[PDB]
Amino acid sequence: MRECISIHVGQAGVQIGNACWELYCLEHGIQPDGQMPSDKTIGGGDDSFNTFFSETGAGKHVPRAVFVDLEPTVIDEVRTGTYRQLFHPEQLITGKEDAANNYARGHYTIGKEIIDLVLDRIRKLADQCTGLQGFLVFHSFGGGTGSGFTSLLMERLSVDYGKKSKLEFSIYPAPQVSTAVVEPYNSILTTHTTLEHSDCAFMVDNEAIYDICRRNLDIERPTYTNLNRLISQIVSSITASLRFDGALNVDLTEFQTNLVPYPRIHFPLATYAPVISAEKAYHEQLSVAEITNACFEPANQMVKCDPRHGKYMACCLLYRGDVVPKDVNAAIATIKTKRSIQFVDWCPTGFKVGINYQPPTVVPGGDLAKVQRAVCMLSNTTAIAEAWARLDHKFDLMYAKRAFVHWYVGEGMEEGEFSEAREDMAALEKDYEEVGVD
Amino acid sequence: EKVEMYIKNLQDDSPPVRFNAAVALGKIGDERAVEPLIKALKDEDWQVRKTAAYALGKIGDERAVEPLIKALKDEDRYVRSRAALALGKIGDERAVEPLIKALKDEDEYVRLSAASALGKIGGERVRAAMEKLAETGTGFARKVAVNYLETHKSLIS
Amino acid sequence: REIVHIQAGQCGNQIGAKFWEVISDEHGIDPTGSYHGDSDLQLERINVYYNEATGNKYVPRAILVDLEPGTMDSVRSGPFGQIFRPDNFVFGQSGAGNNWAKGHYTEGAELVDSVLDVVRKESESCDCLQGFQLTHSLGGGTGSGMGTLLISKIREEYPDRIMNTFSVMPSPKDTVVEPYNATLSVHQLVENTDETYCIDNEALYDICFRTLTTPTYGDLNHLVSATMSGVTTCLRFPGQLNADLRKLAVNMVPFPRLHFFMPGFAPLTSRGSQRALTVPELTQQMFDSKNMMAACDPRHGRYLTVAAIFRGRMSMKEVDEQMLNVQNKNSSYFVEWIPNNVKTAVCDIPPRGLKMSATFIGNSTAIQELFKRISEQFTAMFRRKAFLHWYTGEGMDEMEFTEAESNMNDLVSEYQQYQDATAD
Amino acid sequence: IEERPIEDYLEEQIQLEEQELPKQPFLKRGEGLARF
Ligand SMILES: Nc1nc2c(ncn2[C@@H]2O[C@H](COP(=O)(O)OP(=O)(O)OP(=O)(O)O)[C@@H](O)[C@H]2O)c(=O)[nH]1
Ligand SMILES: Nc1nc2c(ncn2[C@@H]2O[C@H](COP(=O)(O)OP(=O)(O)O)[C@@H](O)[C@H]2O)c(=O)[nH]1
Ligand SMILES: [Mg+2]
Repeated sequence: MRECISIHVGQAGVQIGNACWELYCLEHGIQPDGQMPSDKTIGGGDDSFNTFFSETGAGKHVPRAVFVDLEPTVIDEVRTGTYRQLFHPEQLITGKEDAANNYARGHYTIGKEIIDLVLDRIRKLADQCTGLQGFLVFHSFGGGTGSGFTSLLMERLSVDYGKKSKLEFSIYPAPQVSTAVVEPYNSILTTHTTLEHSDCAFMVDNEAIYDICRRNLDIERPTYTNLNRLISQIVSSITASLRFDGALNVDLTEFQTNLVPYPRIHFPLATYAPVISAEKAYHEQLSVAEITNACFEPANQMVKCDPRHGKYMACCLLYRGDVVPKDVNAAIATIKTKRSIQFVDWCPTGFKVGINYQPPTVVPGGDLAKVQRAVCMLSNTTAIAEAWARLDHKFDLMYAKRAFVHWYVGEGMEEGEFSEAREDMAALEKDYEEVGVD
Repeated sequence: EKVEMYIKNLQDDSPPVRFNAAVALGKIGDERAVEPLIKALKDEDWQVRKTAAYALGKIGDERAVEPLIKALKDEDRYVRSRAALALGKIGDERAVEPLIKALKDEDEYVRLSAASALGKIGGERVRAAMEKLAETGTGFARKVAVNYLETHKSLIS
Repeated sequence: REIVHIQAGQCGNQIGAKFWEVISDEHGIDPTGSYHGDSDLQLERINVYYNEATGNKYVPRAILVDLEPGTMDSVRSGPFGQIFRPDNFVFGQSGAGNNWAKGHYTEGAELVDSVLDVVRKESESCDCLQGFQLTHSLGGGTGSGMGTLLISKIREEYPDRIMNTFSVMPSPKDTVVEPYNATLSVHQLVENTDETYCIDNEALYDICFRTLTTPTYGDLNHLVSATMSGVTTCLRFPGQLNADLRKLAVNMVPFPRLHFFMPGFAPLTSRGSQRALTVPELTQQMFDSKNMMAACDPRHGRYLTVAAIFRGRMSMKEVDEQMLNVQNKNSSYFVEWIPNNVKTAVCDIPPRGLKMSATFIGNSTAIQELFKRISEQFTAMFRRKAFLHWYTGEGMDEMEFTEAESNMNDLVSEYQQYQDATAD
Repeated sequence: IEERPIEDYLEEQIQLEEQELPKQPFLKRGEGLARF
């Protein structure tokens, strides 16, 4: 009917994609083998999950997912884990040597040896689609494969699948879990070259997730396991609309129509509520009014920034659970009045709303509590330029002395590619400044 | 039996309570929920309506045939397409002409749902209606009639 | 994936043996070669330094080279002597006589052909060879002279592969031409190695009589082996940070010429001692010059990039608080133009005997004090052209000594350039 | 083998050498930059 193919590139890409597929199965009634037995299924008749899962003659539902990594240790856990029989071996692709946190090795030197097999495995998936919508691409910014190989794959998907949408989930770096000093370099390099290829990109700041884990989940020193559990809970809120019957963001096309009025400024900010610790003492379930209000607290955002020093281009609210439309209309009126939210001059001011009545799902045993009703706000604020500026300033500091540049030059990339990418970033900063003027 | 409790919840003031009562009435496919889910097909909320349409396919009562044919005119694409698949499941030849018209819907999912519901109904009304459509009709309806006739031949020719 | 190790010279083989005795105990491999360990964490990354032999036997990926037979007979005798592959012992019966020119062009070029054959044999077994690791002294003949020859031959045959060295820097604290071989070796190191761990002999001696009466070779070697096990923990055990030689260099080397690291280790232990060091106690000692394997003071220079490894069971939150405090209270000695330059790794497995430790690897510009000493010592013997006839007769060029001394002085001039560099 | 034991002497040894007493290509400075 209208399928979506998900692509997971590098460690972060593969690890978050695996946590997402685990939650999808739980949401749809799919077992780790791929079966959907009568007992496990929601008896509502909603078959929209077929956009993410293909079906075999034996009734096995298979994720339309491709996992790529230049090194095998991450994908070998997927091949061995609980979901070893969920994906076909053909969908799990591994190199032998990784990009050593170098954008140039993933894009040029090493990436070029695997790009044609990756496109072949993607074409195999695409062939089973009667009406493919496009792609959801999961990757880090700071790693050499997640940055370098992703931009190479994005460049090629545009050519081989011209009329198809490309949505990203990008892992934005943080010092608490940083593995490389060159991450600002890779982050700025993948942004410049991917910019015209993606239609909508959702940045996941590792620091924002770290803060939410420490503060709402009471996790003292969060590890990737903790982070990916909250990341997947949130990313699944953003993708739900694609996998279930609904009236908002039902296709990849609708994400730009509802969220992206200006193409370069295509980085919406996501705010998820409520994030509750499974270990918390009894509390009354938080109301539509309460969860809607949490959407405007910058502590609940998955990118560290302040929309109160910035303007809006778009705002979507995707509600899940025991959510009464009359209670949502009443709560949005309170936000449109008692809250001082400012839109950019040539965009309508309305807040788009979606309500899926099925109860929210969490992974049994994890850090998160099962809530009665939840919300994900997707908003395109100019405030997100704060996250760009932080990466740009760190890039400027090292590039002022040509520190570590030699690694990139000696791996197929030209020196002028650094300054050209930084120019595109300076132009993007100015674009955000131009749309916010009064 | 929580059937009576779920039937009363179908007329609750809260739309997600009405929805979850329709989902549960489909799992507990009882004849006591046929008139109640037929009424939920006139629900103000499309999500309750589309779930009532599926729940009525599951029960398979002949009583749901005429209100599921009215649901084929519904404003919402999920209500039209789930009503089509419910009528395919009931298999009543009373749905053959409204399902052929649903082949011309602007919604792709509604067209596919109606094409597949006609193939699940079968019989002589569908045989005759496809023979006519594969000669006098065009487009999706024509490919559906041709496909129906090809998959139903007793010989190789 | 695989690291091929090479041990050139008497010091290179002596430290090479102490390295294999320490990592073989850590991985559970007994002196015969069989796995006598207890956890599957010891075998997860065993392929980095060992080859799976017939049965549960594991053979070190090590090649032993020396122009004198004595060290090959001494390596065979003692612990883990019977673990090395018999055919990997390349030993000439002539000798080096402690000359770089003799080891790089005369007796070295005769044996280097047969050494490269053994290198090829182990590299052919490799599924995805990571690079090379060479242990050697810089004041002798075999280690310093034939070592810099082996690096250049391998850099031509395996150009992509990461070259790494554990280079022992000579100190007068008895050979006349010790700074001549050292200045010529460092010249090669600047152009051919990717990571050079400077193991200064002056620092080992100072940390044995001032901190720890007459120190022995094995006493200096005890500090060396405790350093080598720490800097290689990230390669031998499953980890996120600097898990390979290339990922380590991409975080530790900002400028190609500046790949000269300062090792550090806490707590300081003597060879045979009977307190359990805490995380804050480990952190101050990790950045103190009294705990440095190179005789330099980091308060006189700025760190460009740092790598800290904590071993044993401790709070990761307590290491976070201490590593942030050591960088905030001393930010005056950190480079502003290299954001987040300090990377910390924590391994649950502790080193031999101790329950908690901290191994530091710092690329600081304060290392120009070690290279300043070598320039002040080489130009003292070059002031009157002292004993140049011992290296001239071996076939070396006159302008070779002038290029080794000028390239090293350029390295010091580059270290001061990046020390006085304001980000502003 | 763990039992192996440990300025003006250099000045006196230089004077002692004075009483008694095939150009091979070497490495170029800057040649290490060729690998990048
Ligand atoms: N949230 C999260 N971040 C991760 C995870 N793994 C790595 N990262 C982050 O991603 C960045 C490093 O990129 P990786 O995904 O490990 O790299 P890669 O794409 O495999 O690249 P190479 O390993 O160099 O080939 C850093 O900013 C890490 O903090 C993960 O599972 N979750
Ligand atoms: N740490 C350490 N240094 C040593 C040892 N033996 C010699 N050295 C040092 O190595 C240098 C002499 O080089 P050497 O290895 O003996 O000569 P080669 O066999 O010709 O390479 C001097 O700076 C010595 O102090 C040893 O066992 N341990
Ligand atoms: Mg990786």
